[PDB]
Amino acid sequence: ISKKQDEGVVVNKFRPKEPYIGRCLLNTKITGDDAPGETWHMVFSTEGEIPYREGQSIGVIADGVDANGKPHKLRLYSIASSALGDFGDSKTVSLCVKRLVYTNDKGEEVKGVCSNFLCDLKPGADVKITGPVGKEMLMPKDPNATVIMLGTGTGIAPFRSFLWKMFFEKHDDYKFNGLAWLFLGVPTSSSLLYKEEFEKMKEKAPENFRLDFAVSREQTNEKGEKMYIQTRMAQYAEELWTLLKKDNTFVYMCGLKGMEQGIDDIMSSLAAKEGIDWADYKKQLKKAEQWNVEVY
Ligand SMILES: Cc1cc2nc3c(=O)[nH]c(=O)nc-3n(C[C@H](O)[C@H](O)[C@@H](O)COP(=O)(O)OP(=O)(O)OC[C@H]3O[C@@H](n4cnc5c(N)ncnc54)[C@H](O)[C@@H]3O)c2cc1C
Repeated sequence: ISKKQDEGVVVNKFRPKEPYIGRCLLNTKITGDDAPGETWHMVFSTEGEIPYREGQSIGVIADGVDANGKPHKLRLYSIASSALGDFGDSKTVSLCVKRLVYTNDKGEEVKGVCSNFLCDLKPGADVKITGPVGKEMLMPKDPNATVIMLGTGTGIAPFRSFLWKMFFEKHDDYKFNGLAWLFLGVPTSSSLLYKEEFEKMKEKAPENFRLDFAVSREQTNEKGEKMYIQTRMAQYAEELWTLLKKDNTFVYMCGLKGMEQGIDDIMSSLAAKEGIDWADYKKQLKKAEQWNVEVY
């Protein structure tokens, strides 16, 4: 249950009326040109003014007006940097933004206003920021907890955040000796966000970090089925169910809305064999702070 690291957690220090105005320090495409879409990694200056914590989001207000002549509402984006930031100086915030450009199939092509606003940012530009937002995805207090992270696409953001503190940073007050298991689902290799970082974490802490990739369009299971996050989880169902019934096991899930049912499908088959209903069981896990979901 380790009731998350919520001690002194600040929520909405900046609101839409008077947001923080940060500056884009860097903006780089991190997907290969052949990927089904582009995701960019960006760093904003905060001057230390945004007291965020791992697992939180910040709101961004795009420039311009909507079709009604009214300023754009804020869209939330999960912070991909740890509290210390990519520069390790506590003065920046980083985002992992997927450019939304869709025609669905054919017809009128429309671009998501805020995501496109973000991905086109140039170093030196100002950006209206609000927050921090969120308490659901805060890390567990227990440094020996079993943390299972299930993410898709940009859902990797808060988990990169967790792992920097866990394996790239040194905190006297936080020395993680538990099990961190990351499951990331993407369509192509060119879409494996921060792969190089995660493999570097694997070298450093081989006994504490377990990394499993699921590339749907390049991997299949024995039966010839595409490797979606849940089909990868399925090859560890036995272990995941065992771990799932321990008091210091927390599962975090972040990414696209679709991913949830797929995971529910797998969990149900496992729960049924052991003679318990997954809906009831999941309810209890949520209540015990051990099943935390942030899907959009
Ligand atoms: C807690 C939280 C965390 C988030 N973290 C991230 C993150 O880390 N990275 C990230 O990139 N995004 C993240 N998001 C999503 C983000 O907030 C956005 O919704 C976003 O970037 C799209 O906002 P937008 O302003 O581009 O465009 P809008 O101008 O708001 O476009 C929105 C519309 O796109 C539509 N849409 C998309 N595809 C189609 C389609 N084929 N047909 C019809 N409608 C379609 C829906 O109508 C939707 O309402 C997060 C959201 C939440 C709630």
